[PDB]
Amino acid sequence: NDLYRRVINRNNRLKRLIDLGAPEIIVNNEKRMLQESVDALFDNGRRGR
Amino acid sequence: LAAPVTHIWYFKGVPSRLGYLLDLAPKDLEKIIYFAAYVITSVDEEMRH
Amino acid sequence: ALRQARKDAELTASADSVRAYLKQIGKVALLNAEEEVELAKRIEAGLYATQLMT
Amino acid sequence: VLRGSRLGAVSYETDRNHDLAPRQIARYRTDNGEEFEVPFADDAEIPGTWLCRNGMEGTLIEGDLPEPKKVKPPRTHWDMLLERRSIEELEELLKERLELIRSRRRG
Amino acid sequence: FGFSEIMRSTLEKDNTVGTDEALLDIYRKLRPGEPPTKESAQTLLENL
Repeated sequence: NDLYRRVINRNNRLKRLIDLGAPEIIVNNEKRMLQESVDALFDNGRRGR
Repeated sequence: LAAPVTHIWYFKGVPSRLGYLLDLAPKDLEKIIYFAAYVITSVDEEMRH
Repeated sequence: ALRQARKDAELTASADSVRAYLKQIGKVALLNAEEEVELAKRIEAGLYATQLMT
Repeated sequence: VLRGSRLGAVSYETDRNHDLAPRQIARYRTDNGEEFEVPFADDAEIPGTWLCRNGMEGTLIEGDLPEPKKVKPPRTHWDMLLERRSIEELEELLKERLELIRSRRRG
Repeated sequence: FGFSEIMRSTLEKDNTVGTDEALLDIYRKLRPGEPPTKESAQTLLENL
């Protein structure tokens, strides 16, 4: 539930930033965070801490 | 998802199956999918020539 | 030299997400009060301009 | 000894198949053309819109209801600007910026 | 280390002369990705 909640939290915030029209530094940081949260859901500790 | 995400099983674990299919080194693939470098998806040869 | 040692450290892996973000945001100068006033005036002018245009 | 309950009930009934209440089937359609069937009870009021299996609302397929209206955001950047400026002040700012770009490009 | 042919050989084969150059060579791999500033490179060993 914690891993699924991280995926949902970062996905909803990315939707907010895209419809807010934020700069690409913020949007790319959000996308990289979403990618790392889905990776930690599937296989935790395989890539990184 | 509001942005596409790669599966960790097909990117990371040796041998990198995504790297073998697309012919990219794993170090050059990590930089793309974790937002540290750009990749040229397409080029135009008639207009350039 | 120290130039080349700066640039070779400038393009690296940085496989930690916090460190990558901090390196990315530490590449723009700060602002002073009259510059902030100029930017705010430009924002308001452009916003009224697009409302007027639509 | 630890003893926990996932907070639900288990009933002891015989699952029959014959004497069941009547049902009617509605059909909905989302904004990308998908279609879904929902079994409502026969003595029940069919709603106009339904949240389907894509997670997007679909309108009822029978052309009866003029229901959805505007629920507009009262908070945009233009609204936040307008509550602290005036039209003449913004017009003066716009004309000053226009004169600066005329003096820059044209002069 | 005047008694050691090991130390004389590894002094000759290092191809790096100068304290500032050596501090640069250490700093380039100790904290990779950070630009080498002079005071930070000079105090990295002491504060480590």
